Amino acid sequence: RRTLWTTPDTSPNCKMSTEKDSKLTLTLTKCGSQVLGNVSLLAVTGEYHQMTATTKKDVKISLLFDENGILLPSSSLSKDYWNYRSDDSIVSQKYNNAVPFMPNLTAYPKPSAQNAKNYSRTKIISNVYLGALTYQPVIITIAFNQETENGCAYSITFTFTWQKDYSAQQFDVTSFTFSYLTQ
Amino acid sequence: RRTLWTTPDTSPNCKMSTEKDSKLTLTLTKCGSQVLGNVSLLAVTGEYHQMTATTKKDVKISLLFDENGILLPSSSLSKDYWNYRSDDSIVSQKYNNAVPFMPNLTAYPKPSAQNAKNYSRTKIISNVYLGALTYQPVIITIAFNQETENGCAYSITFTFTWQKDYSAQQFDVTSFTFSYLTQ
Amino acid sequence: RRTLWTTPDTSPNCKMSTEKDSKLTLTLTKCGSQVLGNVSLLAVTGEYHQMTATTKKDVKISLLFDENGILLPSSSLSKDYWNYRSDDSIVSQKYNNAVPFMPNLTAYPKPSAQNAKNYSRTKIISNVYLGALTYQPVIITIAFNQETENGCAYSITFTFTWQKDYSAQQFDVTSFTFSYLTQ
Ligand SMILES: N[C@@H](CCC(=O)O)C(=O)O
Ligand SMILES: N[C@@H](CCC(=O)O)C(=O)O
Ligand SMILES: N[C@@H](CCC(=O)O)C(=O)O
Repeated sequence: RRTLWTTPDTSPNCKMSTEKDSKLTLTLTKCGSQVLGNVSLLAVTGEYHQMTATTKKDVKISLLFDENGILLPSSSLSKDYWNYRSDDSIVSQKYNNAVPFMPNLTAYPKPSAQNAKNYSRTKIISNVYLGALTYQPVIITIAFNQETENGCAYSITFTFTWQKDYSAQQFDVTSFTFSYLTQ
Repeated sequence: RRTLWTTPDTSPNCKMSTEKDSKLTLTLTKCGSQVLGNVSLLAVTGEYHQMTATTKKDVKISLLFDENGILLPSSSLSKDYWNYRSDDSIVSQKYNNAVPFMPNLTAYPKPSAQNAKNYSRTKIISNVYLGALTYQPVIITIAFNQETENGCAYSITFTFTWQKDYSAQQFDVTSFTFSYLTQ
Repeated sequence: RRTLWTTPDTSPNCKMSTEKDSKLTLTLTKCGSQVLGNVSLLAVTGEYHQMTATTKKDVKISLLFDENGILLPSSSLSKDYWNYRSDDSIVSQKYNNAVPFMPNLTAYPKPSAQNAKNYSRTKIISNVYLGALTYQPVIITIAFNQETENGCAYSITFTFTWQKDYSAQQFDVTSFTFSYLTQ
């Protein structure tokens, strides 16, 4: 099976501010030596559902994986909601190896004492758009294997950062396509 | 067969202003649960071939599909010009099911009375560049399943929108890569 | 075999200013009628390793290919460092046909006397980010089949161009994903 995903529904699965306040829509499709990824994020409740002038314009969604490529429970994304695809849902077996979906550790090494700043290639940076409004850019930073916490073997994080005042709006962004080299 | 396309030639196939004034180059390659898409647009004749100060800085190219995934004749793209790949041309059979290329209706639901504003994930927004000149951004908005007209089951639309004055120039943009979840 | 790459290590393989001053990380994965590509560039030594106020804010990395799809020795990328994937390295056979990885000559024709300016679809233009810092955009231009020198049959070039003063910094950019139609 060649896709890992959250499912495409809008049932909350993720933490932006508080637990299960948001829907991360994420699909990872294996394409040989790369995964083709597609991501977006919606705030369903809580502060990011109706932002204020003081809301933090920087949200990080962390997916931490063990050595089998299985999501760790300390991730921002709930495990209930994350598995191999089956129709528009997921497979019933909870604990399925997924090393071939993990980001390559040579391309994207964990940070170390060896070399201070890590390679910029460990990140993808671009813009997505809040509310699908062209005048409302939000910077998406995708980082590969740059987390060490909770004993993780691999990581994929999605950070959204912006400068303009989006108060009174619901955080919701356009979809973003990306790829990365696999283990 | 795993690619639907316009063919890569420059024979006009599309309407920007008037019928068959432009070449839409579009390739959809099936990659499991995603299509990998690649698009660009060129004006061959008519107003967008030599824009004026009053030309509309907003062009929408609509591909409408029936429940079989087959292009409807009311689309901006001519059907003559759109089919499964065979060499650098298309297959001879005109009417081939293509549901596995269609955008997923759970990820990208049609608009309804149920929920006012639709999910931003139904769109991709980025920049492409007019004339391949780095100082001439044009915003591309790709939208999935957001059309209802003509009884369509699915839709993919490409809107190009800009602010700067590109008068006297030919509309022609750099290629854009994207993906989406499939039915 | 469905991936051509540089390998994901940081051993210098490329010329920005002087020979083997930099690491081009490039992976081309065949996906039917498209290649899914992923690129980034790091300066390891020389001027781009510690830029000055006079360093040229325009670097072109040229991959030139023969009619078999094999890299020509006059390319910016060293051939030693470029082959079909095998684990995290490359296959031992040096000279492997790769026409199915080459950019389509109908979609991306070489430049000619026939039609002055070439089609903008021959290029992809976007931003990547120096040092993975969101305030440091660098424009990446990918061009397909636009070189004629050294008798090349095909070409893929990566040009990085910028305006801001990045003096004292090491040239290093975030990863960029793209696709193109294949021969
Ligand atoms: N890196 C994979 C093998 C290559 C791949 O599946 O992409 C593994 O370590 O299991
Ligand atoms: N959604 C497809 C099945 C899954 C796929 O082909 O991507 C169908 O409805 O026919
Ligand atoms: N263009 C290929 C055939 C199609 C493909 O492999 O993508 C060739 O000329 O050998």
